[PDB]
Amino acid sequence: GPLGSMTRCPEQELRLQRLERLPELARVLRNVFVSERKPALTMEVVCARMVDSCQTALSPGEMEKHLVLLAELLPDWLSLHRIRTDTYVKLDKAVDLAGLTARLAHHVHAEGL
Repeated sequence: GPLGSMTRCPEQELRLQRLERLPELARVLRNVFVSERKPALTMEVVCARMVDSCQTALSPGEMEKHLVLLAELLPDWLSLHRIRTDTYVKLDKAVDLAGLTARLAHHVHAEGL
C-alpha cells in the first residue's frame, strides 16, 4: 500500500487505468484477431495491432502487462501460449462482449465501476 496521509500520488491513476483498459481492450482484442485473420497472434502482431486496430494507441510498456493480465483473470477466454522461442495469444472473437466485462468486473471493483 501507499504511505500514511495519502495525497497527490501517481498511483491513483494506475488503479483506474487498469479498470478502463480491461473493458476497452476486451472489445479491441476481437478487432485485433480479425484484422490479422489468424487463429493465434504473436507478440509482434499484437504489439502493432493493439495500437493501430484499437481506437486509442497504447504504449508497449503497459501493453505486455495488460495482455498477460487478461489470462491471469480468466485463462478460459484468453490464453498466453509460448511456442519454441516466441509467444502467441489465443482469444474467442465469437464471445458475447457484455459477458466478459461483466465476469471480469471483479478487478473493475478496485475503483467500483
